[PDB]
Amino acid sequence: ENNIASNTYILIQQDVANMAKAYVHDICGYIDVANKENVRILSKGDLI
Amino acid sequence: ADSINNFLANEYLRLQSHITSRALNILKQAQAYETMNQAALLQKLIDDATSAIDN
Amino acid sequence: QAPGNQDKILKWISTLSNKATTGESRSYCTQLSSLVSFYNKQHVEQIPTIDFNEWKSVISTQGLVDKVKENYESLIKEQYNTDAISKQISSASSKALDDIENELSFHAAIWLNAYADYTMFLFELEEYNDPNDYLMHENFDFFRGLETELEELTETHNYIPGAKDDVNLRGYLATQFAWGKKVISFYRHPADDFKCAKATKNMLGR
Ligand SMILES: CCCCCCCCCCCCCCCCCC(=O)OC[C@H](COP(=O)([O-])OCC[N+](C)(C)C)OC(=O)CCCCCCCCCCCCCCCCC
Repeated sequence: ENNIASNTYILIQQDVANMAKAYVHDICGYIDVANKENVRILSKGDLI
Repeated sequence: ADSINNFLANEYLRLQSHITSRALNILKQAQAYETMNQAALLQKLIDDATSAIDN
Repeated sequence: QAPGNQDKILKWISTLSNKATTGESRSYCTQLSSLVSFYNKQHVEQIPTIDFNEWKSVISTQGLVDKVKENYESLIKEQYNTDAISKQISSASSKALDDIENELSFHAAIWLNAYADYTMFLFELEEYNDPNDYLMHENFDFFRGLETELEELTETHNYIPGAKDDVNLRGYLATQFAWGKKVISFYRHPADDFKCAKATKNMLGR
């Protein structure tokens, strides 16, 4: 009743736009997690 | 959760292949130069023989 | 690990995509599908084993084959810390995602209240059988509220049957063979009279 922009409280879901958009904005955020780990592991020492 | 676990899993193998591939290339690459130094050393011996003929 | 671990992940994305109708939603599904395929891409390249003893023997620079081995092995020990990531993703994530977490939860509560309405009605309907076998005032008690509406028609003198009913089906059944087939007009009161009258240059208001 405070943080949802809707012209009615009778919520009717007819498309998954609002749903998939919030998923890509969520699952994408956790990208670079493995590459960031590679930085630490690889920046540890130089093979040579 | 299953997509992250499979991501780090397959990504872990990719890093493993990167290291072993690097450690193998550096070794093979070094061997290439090592063979080149040997050929250059022996090449000088042949060069000395040819110069002796000219003299 | 490699086989069968992505079967369920394909059914979910497929349904989510099928529900998408507008082009905008379909685009987000493509972005979502890419990230899933990106994270769920399988890596199989037959990581080769290194036999430093073989290279050490055939030919190598003194101290090199050993220096590579000791340095190589050191990095092989390092590995991803799956535990730390497992906790953060499960504790809290994407406070923006909480927007639809609370939207779909209230959206579902709306249609669960309706599901309970139809379910409870069919539950109470089990004891009600053969309306023609109940007395008049007992049937009205099953359909509580009709007596209240019936008093409103009486106290307002709307005693024309079916005036306030949008579809006076009872009025059509009685007029199936009537002369000048007509039903009462909507919300017609037996006391209202909109009659007019005018005087023109001609007689009879013509
Ligand atoms: C039983 C004890 C108590 C009895 C109480 C009395 C109950 C009377 C029952 C209702 C009678 C209603 C008669 C209405 C006739 C209307 C027929 C019609 O619509 O015409 C269609 C007709 C026919 O169209 P149709 O489509 O409806 O029928 C077609 C008929 N066939 C099938 C044969 C082709 O067309 C017309 O529009 C002509 C209109 C002529 C109207 C002449 C009748 C006027 C009389 C009504 C006024 C009386 C006011 C009295 C007030 C007194 C105050 C002091």
